[PDB]
Amino acid sequence: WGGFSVSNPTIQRFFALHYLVPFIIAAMVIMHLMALHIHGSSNPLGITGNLDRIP
Amino acid sequence: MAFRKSNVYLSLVNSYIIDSPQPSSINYWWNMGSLLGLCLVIQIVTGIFMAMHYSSNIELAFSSVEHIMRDVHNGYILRYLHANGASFFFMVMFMHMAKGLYYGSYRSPRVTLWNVGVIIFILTIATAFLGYCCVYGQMSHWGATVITNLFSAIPFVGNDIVSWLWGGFSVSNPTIQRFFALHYLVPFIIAAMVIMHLMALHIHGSSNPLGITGNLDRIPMHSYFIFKDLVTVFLFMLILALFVFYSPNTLGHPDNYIPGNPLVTPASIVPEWYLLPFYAILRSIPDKLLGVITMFAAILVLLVLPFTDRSVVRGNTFKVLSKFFFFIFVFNFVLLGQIGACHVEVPYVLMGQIATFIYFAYFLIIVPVISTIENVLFYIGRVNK
Amino acid sequence: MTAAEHGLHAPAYAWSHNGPFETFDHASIRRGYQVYREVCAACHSLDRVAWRTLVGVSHTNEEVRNMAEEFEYDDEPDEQGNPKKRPGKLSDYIPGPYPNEQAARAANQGALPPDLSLIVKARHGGCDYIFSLLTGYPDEPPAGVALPPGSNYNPYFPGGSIAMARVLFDDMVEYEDGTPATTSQMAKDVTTFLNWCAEPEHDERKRLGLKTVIILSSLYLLSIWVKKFKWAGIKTRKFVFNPPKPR
Amino acid sequence: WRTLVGVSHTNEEVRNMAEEFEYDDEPDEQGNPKKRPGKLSDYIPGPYP
Amino acid sequence: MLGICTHLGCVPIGEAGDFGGWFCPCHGSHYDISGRIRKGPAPLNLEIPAYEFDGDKVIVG
Amino acid sequence: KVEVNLAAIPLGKNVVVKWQGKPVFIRHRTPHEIQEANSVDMSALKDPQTDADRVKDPQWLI
Amino acid sequence: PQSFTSIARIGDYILKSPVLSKLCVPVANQFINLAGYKKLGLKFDDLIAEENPIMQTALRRLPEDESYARAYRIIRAHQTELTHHLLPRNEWIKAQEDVPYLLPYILEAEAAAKEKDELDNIEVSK
Amino acid sequence: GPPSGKTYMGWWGHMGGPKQKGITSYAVSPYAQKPLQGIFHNAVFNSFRRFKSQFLYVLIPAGIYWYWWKNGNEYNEFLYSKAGREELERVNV
Amino acid sequence: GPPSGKTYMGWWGHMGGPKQKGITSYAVSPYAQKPLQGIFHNAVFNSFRRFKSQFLYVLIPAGIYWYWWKNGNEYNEFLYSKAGREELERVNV
Amino acid sequence: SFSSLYKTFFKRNAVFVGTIFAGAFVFQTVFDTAITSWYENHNKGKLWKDVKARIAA
Ligand code: HEC
Ligand code: HEM
Ligand code: HEM
Ligand SMILES: COc1c(O)c(C)c(C/C=C(/C)CC/C=C(\C)CC/C=C(\C)CC/C=C(\C)CC/C=C(\C)CCC=C(C)C)c(O)c1OC
Ligand code: FES
Repeated sequence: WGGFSVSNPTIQRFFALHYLVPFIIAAMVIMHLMALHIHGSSNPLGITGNLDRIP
Repeated sequence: MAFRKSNVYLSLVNSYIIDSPQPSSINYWWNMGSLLGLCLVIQIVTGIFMAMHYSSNIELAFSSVEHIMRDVHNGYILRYLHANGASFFFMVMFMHMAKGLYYGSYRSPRVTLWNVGVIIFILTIATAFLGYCCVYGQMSHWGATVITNLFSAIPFVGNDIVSWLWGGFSVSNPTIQRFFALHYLVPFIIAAMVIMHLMALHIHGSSNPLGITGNLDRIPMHSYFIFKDLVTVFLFMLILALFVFYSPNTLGHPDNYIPGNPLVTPASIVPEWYLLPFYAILRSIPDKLLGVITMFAAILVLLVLPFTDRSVVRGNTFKVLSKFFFFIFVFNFVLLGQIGACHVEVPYVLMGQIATFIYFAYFLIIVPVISTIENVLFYIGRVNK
Repeated sequence: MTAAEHGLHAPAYAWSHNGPFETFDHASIRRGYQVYREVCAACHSLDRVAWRTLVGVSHTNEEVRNMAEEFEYDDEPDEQGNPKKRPGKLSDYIPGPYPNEQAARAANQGALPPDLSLIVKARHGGCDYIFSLLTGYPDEPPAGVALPPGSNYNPYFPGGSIAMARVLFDDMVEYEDGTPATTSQMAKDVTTFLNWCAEPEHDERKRLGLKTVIILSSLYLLSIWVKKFKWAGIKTRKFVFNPPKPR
Repeated sequence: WRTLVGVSHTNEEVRNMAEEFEYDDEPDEQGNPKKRPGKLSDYIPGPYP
Repeated sequence: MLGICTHLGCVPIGEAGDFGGWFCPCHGSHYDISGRIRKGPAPLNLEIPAYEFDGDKVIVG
Repeated sequence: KVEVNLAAIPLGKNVVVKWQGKPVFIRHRTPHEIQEANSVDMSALKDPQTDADRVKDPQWLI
Repeated sequence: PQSFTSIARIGDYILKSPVLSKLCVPVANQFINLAGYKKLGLKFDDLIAEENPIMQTALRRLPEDESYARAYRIIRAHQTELTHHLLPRNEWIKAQEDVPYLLPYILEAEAAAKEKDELDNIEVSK
Repeated sequence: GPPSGKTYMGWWGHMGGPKQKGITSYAVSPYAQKPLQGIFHNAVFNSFRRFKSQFLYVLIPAGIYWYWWKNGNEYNEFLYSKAGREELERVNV
Repeated sequence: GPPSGKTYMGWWGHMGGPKQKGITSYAVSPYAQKPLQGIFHNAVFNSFRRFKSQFLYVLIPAGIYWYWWKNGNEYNEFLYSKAGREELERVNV
Repeated sequence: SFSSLYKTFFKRNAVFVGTIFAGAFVFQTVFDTAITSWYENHNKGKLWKDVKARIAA
């Protein structure tokens, strides 16, 4: 809280954090895409897709 | 294989700071890059914790900084760390760029790495300017007035760009809230362009003080340069702690403790010390349009270097004339800053015009002419013809 | 520019808080507040200093309670919405002599007396400039200068002419501790007090810098030994060349 | 007041409406409080202080 | 007219010195009612703002 | 902490003030209503709470 | 970036003029002595930047025994610089040993590259 | 992943230098050595050698730009003094 | 750079599937074809085929939870009216 | 013995790390107390506590 209840210290620090977390999200999306690029995506048939691929 | 090489995330750590093959001959001048990484982390963390107590309204900006010093616990430590840390940021960066100028690190195989560094230099200058304006003292308000008024010299569209930048008719409340939002964002662009800086270095690796190939003798990064970087890391915080706890206002200006007033000119107006050399170049041209263009040229001429060096040897280690004229440029840079903090007087006007000429003549005249002469001296000094 | 419009440079005095191991003289801080209240407070403000910050530095908790209760502060309106007033408390700020800036310029021949909460940090010279300005009024202006009416002469002020007149005269304040109050003694005490107003963290900052430098200097020495130990094999390494036979 | 012009009233009509109220002005040269009639840049005043 | 010295910016003191003009105490130059600087390194004359008339009155803008 | 005195409140009216971000009540007490609070139900309806700790100033209940 | 063909053209003209060979060479010998690469166990031909396609063919065509020796001198200099010392005075490269061993392999590779460029821009006199 | 272009550095085992033959190397464990060997000797004699070889390339440019600065400071001070009023009008005007 | 661990996808030319033999494929250029061909026929007959085979897996769960919601909503309206005030006492307390 | 010293504190990393943490806890409290004591003694007669008791005489 920064005090005894929800007050001026709380609102001012919540805006500083609302600015920061989106840039952390952008960093975890890259880690998300890096782990996908290992084996590639899946398909609705649930079987291997190595026999037919398109760019 | 080892888990540090097979994992998707650990393999990026292993390939960059653990198993990276480094030349065995690199000296302590190759330690400034790791220091710049610690400076960027220090500025981001102290800025975020200070931003929880800051207000960007033009009627509350100055008082919110005074609130941080007095009321916030350990708040003066954060503020003096952030203000002095930015001064040490430019100290290391100036030495980092002069190392590569001395050792020919801009040459052919690594032109892309050099070009990305110039972009980081431009962004860092903008970030420091925007944060200085957020204090809203007497030197930050009047410094912002002169800097943003130079865009009005652009033909046709010049006057409209200033109004769009100000958000009004002068430096007012819309400008100050504009600059704090940009001061939060630009450091994250720098962090993303630093990763592109390391990607372009990994293709060919680092250079060495001798200027020749380093593929014959390499040692891993971990436990050899991890502990050599730790030596300058501890020395870096020792000098910073001296300036933070025993002399926190030696690198500043006393006029920035007077709240911003648009009705009283603060006598001489100067920027921070690390922008002073470029401030003197702008004032040396008796023309607003031409003088403004020359100021960004001084950063863009660094891209001409890989093509005006006509030498077949990389670096200045074994070059007699190139070593002498290198320090002429270095001390010419220091004299330019002194003129930037001086008044417009009889001797100082011509001193800054000649020193401006030497700055540009070094890249375009001195380096091409000197490098061709030394090539012949190396040849005729050993061939029996 | 000329040295007249630059202003004479203040000399260097041996302040008791000068030095890496030195703190403020808290007896001069206590004496300096009395000079401010009886001489300075008629025309200057200290609006960045709260009453509570004086407790434990130069006054007791009960003393500051009686000091603040002599001023009237605005209160919340009553049940019918009419305005009210109340005596001060420890959480308030030291009030100024004027309601607005137009009132201040009207009482000072159109000149504005600046606030004195950061004046030590806002001038080139610090404590040496405030002391020299308060004790540097000559009885006569140098032969040749032409002062505008309503302005005084002081060599330490940039330009020469200053809108503030001499205000410190011998034996104008009666200190409680029996110290002879002279022009130099009062100018020295009020400057120490104003320095504490600008930097109230001075005492605790210097104590933290001693711990930081001692710890950081040990680490720098320890890391040199560790680096040389890990590099011992590479530093002492030998190479021999024996040319191979042609094949 | 300026937001009613061109929506429900004329410029010359809104000016008359605003001039029937009183707003705090800048203090005079002696520092006393002053009053002035309203302008288009003012906001619609309420009944209670 | 604008109350700024035409050289580097200053403040005009009200009706003091010269031909009943005003005073630029930044360096020691004065003014006149015509707004014509009589001494100093001023390159040009004082600038006037744009304005209109309420018949006989004066506005700023 | 708040510092409000009790020498400016009459007898027989509620006063509600805000402290620490939450409101509180205060009002002068009456002769027999507090004695009724002594005679009020002990523990047969909701809460086994005595009037010993609820009020420490028999003329103000906050 | 200045080609060795151009360097040799200027140098050979100087070395055949009796007046020009009298003042330039004495100051060129002092320039080489002050450069100080011989005190690390190096010849000048070991300092040429090798990350261009022209110098990659020259090092490929260098005879095998000369290539083994060059690798030792380069490794020796890196170890000497690592200690911030110099080589003992008896291990310094002498003037009669500082010969341009790689120069003929560079001038020949450069001549072949120049002829290729002139043949991609050929114009038959029709 | 696709292949990349041609660079001038490799990795361990395929670094990309010339073939090495005939060079032998010897080393001793750091646990069996004295890390601080010769620090006092190097701090004086090695330090003097390093300084004596480079101090002429730094001091001469520094002294040229310091003599220039001091000569320009004294001239400005003389110009704005009572004895320099005859020169200030003939230069700055 | 060093090589990484073994994965289950490769790249063009070494994708890592089984060896293929005896399969021929034919295709025609889109510039000589008719896009939108058969959309009207597919918009009614193909859509009915797809809807019929899946609508029972979606609608039966949807109808079960919707009946539960309406029944529990109607009971709440009964307890908070005059008709069901007696039951509200027992069920609540 | 030097063999027993290695076997107790330097053979297992868990004991080595735990010893560093327990030595940092003791150093933390002792270092602070010894610093204020020297700092206060170097400025005797200038502290509020000193002047408060003097005027209490
Ligand atoms: C009692 C001790 C006292 C101190 C200490 C003090 N004042 Fe001032 N003071 C002024 C005015 C007016 C100025 C502005 C001078 C100017 O701008 O030319 C000023 C300026 C100052 C300055 C700024 C100096 C500078 O360089 O700008 C300081 C510091 C200061 N006063 C401190 C009216 C007063 C008056 C009313 C007569 C009194 C009393 C007075 N001042 C008493 C004091
Ligand atoms: C935040 C800013 C920067 C960071 C974090 C950074 C980081 C690094 C690091 C870690 C290295 C390798 C280690 C080293 O050589 O010391 C490096 C090398 C290099 N940097 Fe930077 N750098 C920055 C800015 C710049 C700038 C402004 C320039 C030039 C204008 C630049 C040009 C170079 C060059 C040329 C190299 C290679 C030099 C060599 O290896 O010989 N960098 N950088
Ligand atoms: C490379 C990164 C940064 C640099 C170089 C930088 C630079 C500066 C500078 C020079 C100042 C002027 C301070 C003074 O003169 O006292 C300043 C102020 C400030 N900066 Fe930064 N900054 C950086 C990052 C950030 C970030 C990321 C934030 C917030 C998330 C931030 C928040 C602030 C704030 C709130 C101030 C207010 C003035 C003060 O506290 O001193 N900074 N900055
Ligand atoms: C020695 O080897 C190295 C090396 O190790 C490193 C790191 C670098 C540096 C390289 C980089 C790419 C720099 C890395 C850093 C960045 C790109 C930017 C750093 C980013 C940040 C510091 C952002 C982190 C911010 C936060 C965690 C916000 C803090 C706020 C908090 C925790 C709020 C409190 C929480 C709550 C819930 C109230 C080198 O250059 C290098 O030499 C090769
Ligand atoms: S600024 Fe007024 S005369 Fe120059």
